[PDB]
Amino acid sequence: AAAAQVFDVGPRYTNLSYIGEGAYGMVCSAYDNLNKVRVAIKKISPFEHQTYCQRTLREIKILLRFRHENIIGINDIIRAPTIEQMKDVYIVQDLMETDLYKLLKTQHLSNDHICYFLYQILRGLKYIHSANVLHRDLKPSNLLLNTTCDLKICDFGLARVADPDHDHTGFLTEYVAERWYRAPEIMLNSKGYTKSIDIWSVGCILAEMLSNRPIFPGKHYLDQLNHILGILGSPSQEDLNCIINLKARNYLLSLPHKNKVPWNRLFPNADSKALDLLDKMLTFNPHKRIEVEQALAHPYLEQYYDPSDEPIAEAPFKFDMELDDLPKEKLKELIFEETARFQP
Ligand SMILES: Nc1ncnc2c1ncn2[C@@H]1O[C@H](COP(=O)(O)OP(=O)(O)NP(=O)(O)O)[C@@H](O)[C@H]1O
Repeated sequence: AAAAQVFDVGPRYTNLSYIGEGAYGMVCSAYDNLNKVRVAIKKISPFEHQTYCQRTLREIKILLRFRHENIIGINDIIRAPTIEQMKDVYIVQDLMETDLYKLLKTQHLSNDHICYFLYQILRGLKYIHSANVLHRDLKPSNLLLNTTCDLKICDFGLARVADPDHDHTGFLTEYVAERWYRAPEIMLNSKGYTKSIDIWSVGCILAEMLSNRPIFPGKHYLDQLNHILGILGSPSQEDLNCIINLKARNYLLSLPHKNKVPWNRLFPNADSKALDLLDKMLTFNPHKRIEVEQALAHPYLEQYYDPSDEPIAEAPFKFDMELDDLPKEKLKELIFEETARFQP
């Protein structure tokens, strides 16, 4: 077994090079001795933990169903031929040279790159939302790029089927997705079961592409709201009237008045069309927040916008995957069945 621990991707995939740690394993580039191209392989070792099996199954089911230029595909899956022998799963993907997080740490983006990246993020997100799926973890590290600036959305581990009828919850309800890209309603009254939570995350990414730093870098759950409201200012009476939960409403009413900080103050060299779209994506009230199809049609993106070339999903997910309380053993059996089509 080739080692890097065991990275047992058989004879086909050779010349392994450690390109990071992952969720439930490590990631390597490798030479595909068949297709004579380098590839990424993610070793996943999740069968110990019911949570790890849930995220692994959800991610495999979604990425096998999706087919889109701006969403990472699965080219291959390597696992043992029997459930008993299966400890690790290896997911083979196109090799991408970098990610937007690594890029923002090191590179000034031109207005043309910001425009093109945002276009490709929304084009992929249109397809995801069209499939009745919410990503729920959009952040720079989950946007891969290659040397010609092609962008692919990855990491569907926290993705869910949209369920707006069941989105409402209490104040300060605990959440999983990265704090800095969390929509204000998450801290207030939302489980994050609506498409508007992804649009908030995209708006945070846009702001981060304009400055190379996170726009709302909260140090904890409730500091996150301090940050958002320091820029958007105090929510309007109308926007408060949409929050019926007394704990969330009275919290907001307890805060001192703050006027909006205008985007042109924060980003004085930004394209004014970019700031108009940013404003529409970072709307406090999720009911007023721009939707993915309206974002694509915004004047900022007019050099790229072509809805005939922005495909939607053939086969939407109609109901959620009832993985909530399956024994890890049933989830290992579902992962086994979902990966069967790659077996010789
Ligand atoms: N197809 C790919 N090509 C190249 N690098 C990749 C690829 N997929 C993931 N990576 C790298 O592996 C890590 C990201 O893994 P990803 O598939 O986004 O899931 P994750 O569980 O979010 N991983 P991470 O948070 O980075 O530890 C980062 O080091 C990426 O830059």
